[PDB]
Order: sequence, then structure tokens, then C-alpha cells
Amino acid sequence: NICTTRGVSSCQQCLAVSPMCAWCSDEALPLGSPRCDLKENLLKDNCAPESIEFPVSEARVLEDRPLSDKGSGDSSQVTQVSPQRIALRLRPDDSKNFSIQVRQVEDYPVDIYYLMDLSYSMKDDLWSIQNLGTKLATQMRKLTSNLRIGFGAFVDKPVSPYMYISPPEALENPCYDMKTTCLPMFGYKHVLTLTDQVTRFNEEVKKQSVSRNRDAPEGGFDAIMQATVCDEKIGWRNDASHLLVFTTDAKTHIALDGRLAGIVQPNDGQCHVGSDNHYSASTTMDYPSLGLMTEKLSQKNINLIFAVTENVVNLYQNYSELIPGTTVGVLSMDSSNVLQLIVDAYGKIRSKVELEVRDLPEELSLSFNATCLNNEVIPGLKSCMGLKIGDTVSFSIEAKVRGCPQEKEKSFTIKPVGFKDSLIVQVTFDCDCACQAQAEPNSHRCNNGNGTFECGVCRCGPGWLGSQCECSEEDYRPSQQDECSPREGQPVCSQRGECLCGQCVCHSSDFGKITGKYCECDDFSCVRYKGEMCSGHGQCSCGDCLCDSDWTGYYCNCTTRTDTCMSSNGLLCSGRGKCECGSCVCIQPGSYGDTCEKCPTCPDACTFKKECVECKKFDRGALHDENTCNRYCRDEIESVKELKDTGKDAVNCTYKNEDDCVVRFQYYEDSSGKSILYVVEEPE
Amino acid sequence: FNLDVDSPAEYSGPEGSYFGFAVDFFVPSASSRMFLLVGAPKANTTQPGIVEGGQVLKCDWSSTRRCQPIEFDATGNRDYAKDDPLEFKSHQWFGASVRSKQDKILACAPLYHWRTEMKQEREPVGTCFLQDGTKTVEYAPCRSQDIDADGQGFCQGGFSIDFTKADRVLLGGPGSFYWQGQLISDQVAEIVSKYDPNVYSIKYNNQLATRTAQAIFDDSYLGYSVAVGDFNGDGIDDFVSGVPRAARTLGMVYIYDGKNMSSLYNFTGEQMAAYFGFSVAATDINGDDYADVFIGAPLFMDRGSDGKLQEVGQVSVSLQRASGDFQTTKLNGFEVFARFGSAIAPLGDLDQDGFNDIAIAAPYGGEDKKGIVYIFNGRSTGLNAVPSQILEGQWAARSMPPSFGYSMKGATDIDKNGYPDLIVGAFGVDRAILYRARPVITVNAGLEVYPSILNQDNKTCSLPGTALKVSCFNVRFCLKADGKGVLPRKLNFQVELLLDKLKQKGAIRRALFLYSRSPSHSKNMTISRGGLMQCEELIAYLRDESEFRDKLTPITIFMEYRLDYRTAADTTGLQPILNQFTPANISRQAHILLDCGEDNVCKPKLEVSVDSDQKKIYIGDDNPLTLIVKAQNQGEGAYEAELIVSIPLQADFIGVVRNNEALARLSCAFKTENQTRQVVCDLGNPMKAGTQLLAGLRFSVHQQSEMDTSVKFDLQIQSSNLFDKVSPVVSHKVDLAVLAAVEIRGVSSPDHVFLPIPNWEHKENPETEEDVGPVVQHIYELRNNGPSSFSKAMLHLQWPYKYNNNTLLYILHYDIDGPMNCTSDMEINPLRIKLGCGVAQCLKIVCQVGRLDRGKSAILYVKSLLWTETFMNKENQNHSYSLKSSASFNVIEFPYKNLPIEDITNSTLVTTNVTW
Repeated sequence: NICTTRGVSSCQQCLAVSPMCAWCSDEALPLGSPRCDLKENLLKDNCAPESIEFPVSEARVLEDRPLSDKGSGDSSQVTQVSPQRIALRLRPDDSKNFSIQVRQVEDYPVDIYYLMDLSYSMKDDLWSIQNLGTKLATQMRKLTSNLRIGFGAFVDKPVSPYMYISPPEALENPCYDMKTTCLPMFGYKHVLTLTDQVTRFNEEVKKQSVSRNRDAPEGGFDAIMQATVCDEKIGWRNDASHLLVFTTDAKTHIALDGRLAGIVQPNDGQCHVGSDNHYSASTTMDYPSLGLMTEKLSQKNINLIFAVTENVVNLYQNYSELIPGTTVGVLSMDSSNVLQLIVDAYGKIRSKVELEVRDLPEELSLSFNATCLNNEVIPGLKSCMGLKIGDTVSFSIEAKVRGCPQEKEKSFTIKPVGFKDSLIVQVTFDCDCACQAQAEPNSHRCNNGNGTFECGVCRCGPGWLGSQCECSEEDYRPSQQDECSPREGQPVCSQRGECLCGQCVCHSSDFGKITGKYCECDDFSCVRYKGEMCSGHGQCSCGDCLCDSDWTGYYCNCTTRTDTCMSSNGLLCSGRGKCECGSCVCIQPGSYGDTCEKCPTCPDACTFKKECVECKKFDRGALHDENTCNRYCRDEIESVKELKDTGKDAVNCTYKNEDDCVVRFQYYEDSSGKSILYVVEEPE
Repeated sequence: FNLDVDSPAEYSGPEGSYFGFAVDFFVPSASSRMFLLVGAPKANTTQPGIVEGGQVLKCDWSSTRRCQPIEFDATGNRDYAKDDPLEFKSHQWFGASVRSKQDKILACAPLYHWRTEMKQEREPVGTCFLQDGTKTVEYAPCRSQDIDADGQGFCQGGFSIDFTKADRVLLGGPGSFYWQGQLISDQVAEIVSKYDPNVYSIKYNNQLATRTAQAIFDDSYLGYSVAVGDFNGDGIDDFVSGVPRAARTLGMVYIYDGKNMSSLYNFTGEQMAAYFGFSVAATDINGDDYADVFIGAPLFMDRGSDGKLQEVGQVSVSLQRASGDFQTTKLNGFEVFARFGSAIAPLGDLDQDGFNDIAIAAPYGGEDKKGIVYIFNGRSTGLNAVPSQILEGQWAARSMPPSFGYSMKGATDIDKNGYPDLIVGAFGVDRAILYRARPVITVNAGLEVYPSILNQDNKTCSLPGTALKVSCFNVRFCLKADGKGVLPRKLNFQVELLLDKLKQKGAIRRALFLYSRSPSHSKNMTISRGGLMQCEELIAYLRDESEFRDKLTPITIFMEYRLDYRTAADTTGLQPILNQFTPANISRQAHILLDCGEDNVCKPKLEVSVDSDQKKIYIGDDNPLTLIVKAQNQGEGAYEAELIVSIPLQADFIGVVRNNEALARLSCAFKTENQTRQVVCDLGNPMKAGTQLLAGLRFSVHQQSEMDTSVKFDLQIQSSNLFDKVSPVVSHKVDLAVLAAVEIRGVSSPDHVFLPIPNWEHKENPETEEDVGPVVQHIYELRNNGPSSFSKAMLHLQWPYKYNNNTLLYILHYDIDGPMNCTSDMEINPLRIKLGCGVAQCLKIVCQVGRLDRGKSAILYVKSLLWTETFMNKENQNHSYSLKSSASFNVIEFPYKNLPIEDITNSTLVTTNVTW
């Protein structure tokens, strides 16, 4: 038993050794018996069961309201996360596991804020959306019943470089030189507060007009920040989906670009939209950085959609990768297809669920195992994708503590990205045992006082040592042979200490503390990897570098986060391997690359799909016999009778059935990410 | 680490004037005094009708911290004609950039607008003023006749400036040519001589300037920041400039030849919008005379634990090499949103250790966001990645982040004490602060105890005033101090000396000083800065045997020394500082005689043996290398015995074997010192007579030089014994091995073809693939998986070409990926279209491949057409085709010529079935 060899000194020290250690506070315990070891072995010494101090960690569910089935109802009833609050109690170095459920409730309210670029290039676009309010309402009516629409516009900071300032007529009509009239330049103007009277959208849009700026890049991000943080002005509903449609056809200014204009004050992320609906700090505050934009988007639960023209889709595709939770769509030069763009983007947003952690204590660590559709379990992954509206997914979370912290109560939140609903975890630590409540300092129970009696042996103060503190510091008589050596022939305290009255006292230490009845244990001599010693993601006790819950290995040099193993298509290691320490290890021949995606010699792509079409056409196949084929048939299936050869990348493939007939089918995928295949109705 | 943070000199400017936006030193060669230059771009001035014209202030040192403006320009806006202003100086941000060199001062106004001489426009060309002693001349290279925004109209020349060694000015305008940016360089002599107040578009003869380029480069902001250094060895400073928006906003840094403005090198960022290039600096950081490039990316986002992106900032350090290539390493920030890397200021040799240093600012870090500055020291191997000091802003925000560290300047010894100093700007609160470098003293301590082995029966000396004889030993300690720069002749040191320092708490100490009776002794020593070591002696004696028990634990003699800085402070109160990387204490050990009994001295006989299971090692792999070492003493006890392991060029230590049962566990250690590297493990202090010890150590070894064929280990045992100090030396050898495991594999798409072919008919002459039949692709991959690479190899492809006088598959066109070149014995596509070879006539293809390393592979792509006419002939003949193809390879030469080569060969088989 590890507990006997390291603790035994006191109740608190015993329980901190390991989760399974137990302490006996019964004074009737036989003299010389081990006072600290696992309960089942301890009880054999007839220690009073009521006097045993063996706390056990637990997770208790406080608020658990069932997941809702429909978004149409009351604000306080809709529930997409369950349980909603959980009480967690942990021992000094123990861990507990709990679960969570997430549902993409159908018919949930939606808020759409249309943030439009109004440079002179978008004059054609402003004409196309003159009836978008009615058309958008009709299309969204089949997805939600509580739609709300708002509008806003931006050009760029109305300052030098960016603005025309000569002739003085150009200030009042930047299009003066083109013999045409356009509005004076503006940074960001809020037009329509999110409202359900969709007719107002048409009225407001019909009154807008474009402006003109000098340089090519625009000031969109500076407007995204204000559309995000000015919640009361914009009118975001907390219990609704927030879509921010950002439309533009040009490059964008970024942080530190404002220095050319004489603007050096960093963006503060506050709301500066005044009573006139104009962003007042436009000319005195720099553009926001991507980090601040991401932080503010996450806090307000806003999904940002980049609806941009093809000449800049690649740029915003790369920007979107640095702002997780955002979508990009190709906008027509006329903005005629923005409605379908919005509708498609909304489907993509609700097809994915990803968890998020807030205010996690530094001493804690979490590991997730996601249970996506069809009971698929992906260890280490905290997100699913490919969902439909109304689907349910579940996760399993395990929390571990890096030793007993000073604070006794702490809390953190687990929340899906873009959701208001969240799980609140209340963490408690019970490092100190109950018997300590009746400590008796300097009592007659302790030799000459000079100590404290608590839960058992007295805690000897200065000038005394040994059981009952009977031996003074000045005695150290050598007549004792009280087992003060790991094994005869080796020094009494392994040269790390000196034996006094039979108990070793460890001498100076380099950069830690020494422990053990032979001073054989310490917390600073652990193993090393490429000269780093313990990796720092874990404990270092008795020479062992012990890692957190999300780190592993004798050296704690191995991660468990799976982001680096995520393929571009969105499934783990391209389905050809497992992540290990953040590096996919391929399990099928020929697969190589960072995510096992480079396989050149893998069989013909249609070969894999033939096994799926077997599942989706006929009652045969091992996967079908397993009933697991629905897991592997992620692709869309459509039946035909003549192969649709009208495709540039459609793979026409065939195979010989177990029956005499021949099977015909095709496959392809497009930029939208959808993967589809056609199957002939009847085999030939 | 030697910057004085306790009493810095603080300067203050007008409220709201951005005083401290740009800082620099002023060292006029004509005068002894030296000043600070501080730019206040928003300061109100006395010019007629000018609002927020900007100012440059000259602040002096060694006196009242008083700042006075420099009168670069006392006039207002000139008039092109009656009531038609030529220029608009209001809000011109004069002083946004300041530089000086000897007696020259150059300050610029990036936001200076002027009305061109051809229209009534208002264009920010930017202007600069150069003060050369008594003469002041305006310098506006971008105020030319190329007026529109497609020319130099919006240049904003002077956004960043610098001086070269040859008295050239480098000026950057990030707005030229639709914000492509521009660099302009002129000779200071030509600027002064060619000046004319009545000419607004002066032309300079020897000007160097970049030129407009394709529209794809618009909005790059070339010239956002500039630096100068030599990067081609001709002794003429070249131009380094940051382009933060280049390459899809990845950021770039251009290096231009300093003599004809031709491009030399380009650096590119790794993350978009990180603003790679916000700041740049060129300085030699490793003392090899080759300038090194530093590039800041304030908004860089890295991934922390759990992979979340956080905006910490990054600085890229590039060490120049004689070969013309740069060895680059990255350095990340420490706090989120602190914008680490905003400013980079070469400090020169801050501590006079022989290598230059550098400071990097995070103007929004620290408590709240008052700002922080990090100081990094340079080593012979490059920059030291751990900051040796941290400066913290002390002024809270008034209405804007203080931005302490947004601008810095160093490498000038303002107080002439021999160490360069530093200025930090805090334009957010309108302040500038000067940090002075403290002199650094290096102290060499000494401590020795001659009678190390104490015989408690060797009563030699007697206690003072008593008849008792005691065994006593001498303790001798010394001090030596030296340092560069202005330092006092004599340094006062206080020394505290402890006997039996391992005793703690109330435990009795076994040794005491003779003249006194305490176990501790303290002395004040006066050290003169010089090479001769100064020493002092004391006599210590063992306590009588009756008073103490422990005879085994060694007696530790401990010395620590302190320097009273208050006494050594110079006339201005600048205190010295001890060197950071030298210990303040030194220790020795004295051992009681553990009954060796031979002749009251101990004769040890140290011997060892070494062995391993890795009889051979491969070039590179998951090295499990290990060593099992035997150590024994066949003589009398050995004091402070320890095992030393020496390793060759490439090697590493993993630790002692922990899991094994019979394997003894030891507290081994690893250090590198005296241009050598070793593992050290204490075998026991002392090792007892006849002691036997067995231990095992884990290593890691990979080879890359190809220069040798085997790896070695040399071992030794050392002790403190009088005579048999060292053990006989032993060596261990392991041979290198080459294992370039390689495999050849292929696939066929489709795996089968079914006839009759839909939508096909026979034709007299085919012209397109569908006239011939369905397409077939055969693919092969040559891959290397083994620990070892190979430099060249060859592969063969055997492919049927005629059976029963029928063509079978028909070659169309090649495709490959890797370092090989191929050839075939028969024509490719002999007809101009836009069941193996053992029974059928064959076509053969040959290809030779170059170097394939571990995990690399080469792929051959062959796409062909199934001549379905021949297969209709087959169907008439009514047989079946399991049409087949095969390939093979052979490795021909390893890059490890020094090692024995072994033949590796294999083959693969592919097929494509054809059935009705």
C-alpha cells in the first residue's frame, strides 16, 4: 500500500497521498498499526468504522430540466443543454466524470442583422435588395416562426487618406467629379433595429444611398465590432440565433492600419454608437484586431457570415480560419443571390455543435469524449458536425485537479458555441478531514504540551519529536534501532537525513522538499525529456512526473487535444488513423501526411462507395448485418435510371453484383461540402 | 539585468501632445553635452494659425529635467497665389519620427498636406526637416510633380527614417503608387546643398528610389518601418523595410542593395493580419560581424494549451551567415493583447560581455495595461530566449493607454560610465523616461580546506587558554573582483563563513573555529579591482568525540559574500551590480576518517565496466539507446566518488533506468561546461570498501554528418582521495547501421472493365479517347520507410503490348511526382489521339530516382486506353483476360559511402480484369 510508505504523519497528509488512502482517527487503534492505508485493509485492524476519515469525490446534478422539443414557446422554457447546473466535489488529486447533452432545437427564433458595404461599387447591389425583407421572411418562415431583421451600413473611417477632402464640394458630394450625387462618407451607421415587421426593412433600404472612398480596402471590421457590442442599440435577443450578414466586395482594413491616418489608440471594444446612430469614435480609434473581434463575437454568441464576391473569397476564407465559428459564401456582383447565401449559411451553422469552456481554474483539466450521430464515439474530440436541426448529441467530460488548491469553492461554465444555454459547474474540495474540528493544542494529551493533538498522534512543536512527543531534540540517543533504514547495510536516512530517536529528518534540498520515512521521496528529481525535466503539465512527486487529465505519458510530453489531427473535410485523421500525441498515425496501407490524407495508392474512390450503396440498396453486406452502415453512409443517396453524365468531376463507376446483374452509379462533391452519389434504380 | 530601475530620470511634456511618440539621443560632436530628443506630434506651436503643428523637444541630462523645443520652422502656410494656400501644416504630426547622427537631426511630418502646383488639391505628401548644425533645410522627396494618388501624391514620406554609415538618409513612404509604398535614399550632402526655399519640387541627382509595380502589389505599405545594415559584405549599409500588408496581408520584409536599390532578400509572415513587419531592426547579436534581422509581428496569434488562439505577438530573429542564408528562430510574447514586438531597440553591449543585446516592448502588458519592456541578452549561439530583465510602466492611464514602450532608443552611453543606456517613450501619458546601465562586477571566489580528511585522534593544536588538544584544520578563502567601465578602485565585500552548514534546526554542529567558539565567522574584505587574488585563513577544530554522534555525514564548509553597493555608488548615485551568471556562494566538504585503519589514510581502488544491448545503431530512429555501467571499489573507502560520462558530437541523456528491479537507482545529473558535455552521477559519499554498484543510463543519439561510422562513450571515476584520485579509463563503441527499408506498390483504376462499352462504335481511324474505349490508369509508388535514406535507385515497369497480335492497353501520356526521369522503348501515343508479358509481347519503361529520405516517396502515373476493338476480337475468340502488369526496383547507392552497402530489391504485381 502506497499510503503506508509515504503518509502516516497526519490526517491531511495521508489523504493527499492518493484518492484511495484512508485515515483512522480511532485512538483505540493498536499501537504500531499503520494509521493510513486503503479502508478495506485498514478495517481489519478493527478501527472504528464511524471514526474512519475516507472522503469520496462525487458529482451531483442540481438543475436538470429536460431538453425541449420545439423552439416555439416561452423564452424561459426552451432548453438546449441538460443538465444546467452540477455540483462537483473532488479530493486532493482525484477526478470525476459527468456527461452533457446538446440539442439543436427546431423552430428556434432567429435574428438577422444585415451589415452592408455601401461603397460606390455596391450601387448595383443596393438596388437588388430593395425587396429582400419580404423574400427573406417567406424563405425563413419554413425554418423559424419568430424571425427578426435589422440593417446597417459602413464605408470606412471618414478621415484623410481614406476620404476625399478637396475640392470643398467633395466633402458634401464625393461624387462631384463624376457629375453625380452620393452621400458624404461615413464610418458606420445603424439604420434599422432588429424588428419583426419585415416591411420596415424594405422602407429603410429604399432610402439608402452609396458613398465614395479613395483607397480600395474598407472599414468593415470596425463596423462588425460595433454591431457586436452595441447589443441594446442593435436589439439582439438573448434567446435567439444571431446571424450577422457582412457583405462586401473589397479588401478590409485591419488593426494598425489606422496609424497612417494618425490613429494610434487601440480599439477598446466598447459601444460608441450615439443617439444619431453614427459610430462616433470612427475617426479617433484604430480598427479592431482579429483576436478582439473573436473574443467579442464569442461573448455575445453571434455567428458571423462573410458574404463576399469571388474576387476576395479566398482572402476571407483565410480570415475565417482565424475566427472560429464563421462562414463564407460567394456573393454575386449584383448581390442577387444573397437570400440563398443566407439560407445556406444558416443551415451550415446549425449543422455543427462545438463546446466551449469559460473561467476554468488553473488547477483543473478537462477531457472530452463526444458521442455524435449513430452512437459514434470519438475520444478527445469536443465537437460534432453533420447534424440536422433537431438532432441530439452528447459528450462525456472528466475533470481532474492538480493537487489541493487553496480556495475551497470555484466554478466554471461549459457552453456550446453560439448558444445561450450553458452548464454551470460548481467545484468543491474536501482536502481536510472532519475529525480536525476537535484539535486540542498544547493539551495534556501531548507530552509537556508543546504540540497539538488532532485526529490521532500529536503534532509535535519545537523541541520535541517522536510518538507522543516524548523525545526531545537534545536526546537523540543512539541506542534506538527503530527500523530507521530502508534495508540494513544502507545508511539510516539514505544520506538525505539524520535519524533522531528513530525518525529521519531530511536535510537541505536544492529546489524542492524531501519526504518519506527514509527521505527517499522528493518533488523535484523527476524524469527529463530533451532537457526539460517534467513537462509542467502535471505533478512531480517522488521522482514521477504525473500529468493532467488532458496530458499523458511518463514524461507528460504527449498532448490529447485533437485539433492538429482534424482533416480539412472535418473528420478525424481523414478516417484513416488515430491522433495519438497530436499527430495522426495511419492504420491503412499507403496513407501518409499530417492527417493521412495523401494516400495516392488507395483503391478507386468508388470502391469504398460500393459498400455503402450495398447498404442503401439491398439487404446484404457485413456492415448492414452489423446495422452500422448508416454510420458509414454519410453521403447523400439519390436514385436514377440513366447516369447523369452532365458533370465535370462525376466519377462514373460500376461493379459486378453477387447477382448476375451489373450496378451503375456515380459520385462527386462540390465546394459547398456536400457529398452525393447517384444509384441506378434496377441492376442491369 | 543591469538597467537601473530604482531611480530613472523622468521627463514630461505638454498634456495631450503625444510627447514621447518618438525618442532619440543627440550627441553633437561640437559640444561635450548630450541631450534627449523627444517628438510631440500633436503639440501646439507658435506658428501663425497652425493648430497642433507638432514639436521636437531637446531635453538635457545632468541638470534640471527641462525640455525646450527646437525651432525647425517658425513660419505658417505659404501661399501659391492670393488667397490660395500652398500647404496645410495644421495637424501635420511633425515629430512623429525623429533620428539623429552626430550633429545632424532629421524629423518628419508624415501627415503634411500640400496643394499641388497644377490643381487646387490637398494631398498628404509628407515633409521632413534636416538640421545640420546651424543650417536647417526642408527635405520633401515625395513632393514631386507626380501628383495624383497613382504617383507620389499620397506618399506620406517620412513615415519612417534612418541614417546609414555613409551619411545617406533612408526614408519610407507607405502611400506611394496606390499605397504600394516606396523607399527613397539621398545623400545628406546633396540635400543640404541643393536646397532652395523658392523651389517646391527640388530634384536630387544621386537619389535612389524604388519604382511603381503591378497592380497586384497595391496596399502593401512598403516603408512602414525601415532599418539599415550590411547584408552583402561590401561594407555599404543596405536597406531593410517592413511591408506589413504584402502577400495577402501575410506581411513581408524587403532588403534592398544599398548602392543601387536592387532587391536582395525577402521574408514572409506565417499568419495573416499578424502585421509581420510593424517594426524591424538590424544588429549583430552574436558577435560575428554579420548583422542579424529582427522582425516584429505584434498581433501574431499562437495556440496555447487546448489549442485556442491567443493574441500574444511574436518576434522573428534571423541570424545572417557567410553563405548568404539566414538561420531563423521565433520568439513569442507572454501576455494576451500586450502586442509584444511593437518596438525593437538594439541596446548595443548593455553589460559589456562581448555580445550585443536587444529590447522588445509590449506597450499594453503588465498589471492593467501600463506597458512592459523586455531585455534579451545575446550569446555566441544567438539570442538568449529568456528575458534577463523586465521594465514596468509606472503611470496609469489618463484618457488613453499609456503605451509605455511604444518607442525606444538605446546604444548610447549618455552618462559616459562605459555602458549604454535606454530611453522609453510613454506618449499615452506624455512622458519619456531614461534608464541608465549599472556597472557589472565579476567576482571570483575561492575556498579550500587542506586537511580534508580529518583524523579525530590527530590532536595537533590546543584551545586558547585551555590545556585540551584538538584536531584542527585550516580554512582558506579568497576574493577577486574586476569589471569594465567606470568603477571604484576599491570594493568593499562582506564575507560570511559557515562550518557544518548541512546541520539545520537545533542540531549540534560538529566543527567550530579555533580562536572563537562559534560555528560561523564573518569578515569585511576590501578588494582592489585587479588580477591578484586576495586570501585569508582561519583554523577550525572538530568537536570532541563525546559531544556528537554522526561520524558519516560530511562536514560542509560554506562561504557566501555580499557587496555593499551604497559605498561603491558613483558620484551620481548609480550603484554597481554583481554579474548575473555567477554564484554568490561556494562550498567545500571535509570528511571524518571512517576507520580506514591502514595507515590512518584510505587507499581506494576504483574500477568500472560498461556494456550495452544496442550492439549497433541506425542513422536515425526512435533511439532506445541505453548503457549499463558497473562501478566498484576494491580498495579502502573513496570520498566524493562520482561517475563521469563523456559523449561525442551528437548525444543526449534521458535518465536512470527506473523500472528495472536489480538495477540500482542513482541521482545522476547532466551539465555542459568548459566547451564539453558530460553526465555526472554520485556513486556514494564515501563509497565503502569493497562496494559493488550497478546502474544503467538512457541516451538518445542520431547522426547527420555522415563523417564517421561509429559512436563512442568514454567513462571515468573520480574521488577526492589523496593519491588514487582517478579510476582507469574505459571506452565503449557502437557501430552505425544503414536500414533504408523501401517498398514498391501500385493500384489500377478501375479494378475492372465490363464490355460492351456504352456509347462506343468501331471507326476506321480514332481521334478521341471515347473512340478507342474506356480509360485505365496504373499507379506505382516508391516509398522509403526505414530509418535510413538512399541517394539513388531505379525501377522497371513491365507492361503487355501485344497478345495474339492484338494491342491490348494503349499508352496515352505520362505523369510523375519526385526526383526521377523515365524513358520507354516504344513510342508514347503512336496514333495521335488528342495474361502478362510472359505470354504476350511487352512494352518496357525505365526510370531512375534520386534521393528519397525517411518517409518520402516517388509516384509514377500512367494513364492508358483499353482498345475495345481488340477485346471484341477476344470475345469472338471467347477467352478471358486477367490483364496484368508488373514492376520492380533496385537501390544502387547510399549516401553513407563510409558504411557497407547492402542490396535491396523487390517487385509488385497489378491487374485489371476485363469481362463481358
